[PDB]
Amino acid sequence: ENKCIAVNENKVIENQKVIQSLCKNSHLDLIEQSYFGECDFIINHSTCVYKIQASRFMQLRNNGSLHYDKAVNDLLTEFQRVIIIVEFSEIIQDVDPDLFWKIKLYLLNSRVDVFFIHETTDFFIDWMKYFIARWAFSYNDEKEKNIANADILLDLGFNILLVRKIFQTYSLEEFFMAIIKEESKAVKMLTVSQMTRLKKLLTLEW
Amino acid sequence: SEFFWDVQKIQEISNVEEHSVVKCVTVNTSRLISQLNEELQDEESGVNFIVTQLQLLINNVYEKIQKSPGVPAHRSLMINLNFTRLKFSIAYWDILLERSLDLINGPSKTGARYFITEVTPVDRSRYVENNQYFLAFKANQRLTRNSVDMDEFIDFEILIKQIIFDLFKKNGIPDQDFEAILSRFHNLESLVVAFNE
Repeated sequence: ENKCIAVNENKVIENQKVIQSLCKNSHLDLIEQSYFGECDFIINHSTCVYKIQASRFMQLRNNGSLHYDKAVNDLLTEFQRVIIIVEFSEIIQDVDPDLFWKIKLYLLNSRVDVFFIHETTDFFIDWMKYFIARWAFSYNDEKEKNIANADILLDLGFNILLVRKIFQTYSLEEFFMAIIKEESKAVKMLTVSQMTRLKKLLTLEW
Repeated sequence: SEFFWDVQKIQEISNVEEHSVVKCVTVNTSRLISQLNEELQDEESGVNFIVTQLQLLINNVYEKIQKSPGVPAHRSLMINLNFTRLKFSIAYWDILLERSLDLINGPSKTGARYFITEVTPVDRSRYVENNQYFLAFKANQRLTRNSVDMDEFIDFEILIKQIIFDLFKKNGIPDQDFEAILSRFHNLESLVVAFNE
C-alpha cells in the first residue's frame, strides 16, 4: 500500500528541495507528469496543490486580468479541490496586512483552500506531508487490463491519478455505463467540466 | 479551561461569492496574547494551548451564528476570524487553525469553513463590490467551469472510432454488420448501452 502523488514536470527544479525531502518516505511514489495545469503537485484524483507568490498577486497581465487569474480558473476546471499555497515575505504582515484578507476573499470558494506560508522550504514540505497524509491514496486495484483504454481517458485530459482511481472500480465500459446511468460513485469522481467533456464524447452522433 | 477570546461582533461581508455566505467575526486577542507571553514558558506547551483556544472559538462562533437569524441554507458558510492582533505570523495561524479543525468532529467542522486575518481600518464589503478585477475573476471563473475548450483536446472522433472498433471486435460483430448497427445506434451512449444491457 504505497501512496502515490504526481509532480508537474515543469516545476520539478523549483521544487527539487521539497521533492528530495518527501522522497525520504519509503512509502511514497512521486510520479512526474505532464498535465494541463500550473499546479505543482496532484495529491489525488481531484486534488492539486498550486504555489503562488503573494507579491505577484496584483500584477496585471497584458489581457487585463491579474497574474494568477487564468491559472486558478483553469485548475477549477479539473480539480474538485484546488489548494493554493501563497508564499509571502513576513514583512507583509507589518507593512501591508490588508493583502492577507484581500487574497483570501478574492480566491474565496468552497473548492479552494488558501494557506499562507513563509518563503522557506520547511513550510512547503510540512504542508505537503500534511496533504499527503490527509488526501493521498494508493491505487493497487486494476479492473482495466487494456492500456489503450487508459489512453482514451488520458486523451480526454484526465490526470493519471483520476485514471487510476477510475480503473480501480470500473473497466472503461463499466465507467461509461455508470456515467450514462448517473450512478453517483462515477459522477462524483469528476468535475462539472469533466462530466460535460465526457457526455460530449458519449453523445456525439455519427 | 477558560475562554481567552473576546468575540466583539459578527457582520456579513455581503458580496463575496454567490454560492457562499461570508461572516466576519471581530475577535479581541489581547487577553489570549497576555496568557502566552506572561504564563507560557515553551512553544510546545503554548501550541497546545492555542489549539485548545481555537477549538473553543470555532465552537463558540459557529454556535452563535446558528442561533442568529441568518440562513446559510444551500450556500456554503465561510467564517472569517478577524483578530484585533495576530502577534505571531499569519502563517502559523493558518497551520494552527487547520490542525485544530482536524481534531473536531462536531457540526462546527463539517458545517463551515474558517480563515484568520488581522483587523484593519479598510472596509472590506466596499472593497469586494468596488474591485473590478475581482468581479472579472468570478465571471471568468464561471464561464470556464461551464465551457469546454474543444481545441485543447484531440478530435473526439478519433476516440469514438477507437471505442467502436473495440465494441464490435469484443461482441463478435463482423464488418458486413457495422453499417446496420451504426444506423440503429447513433452515438456511444446508445451503442454502449445496447452492448451491456
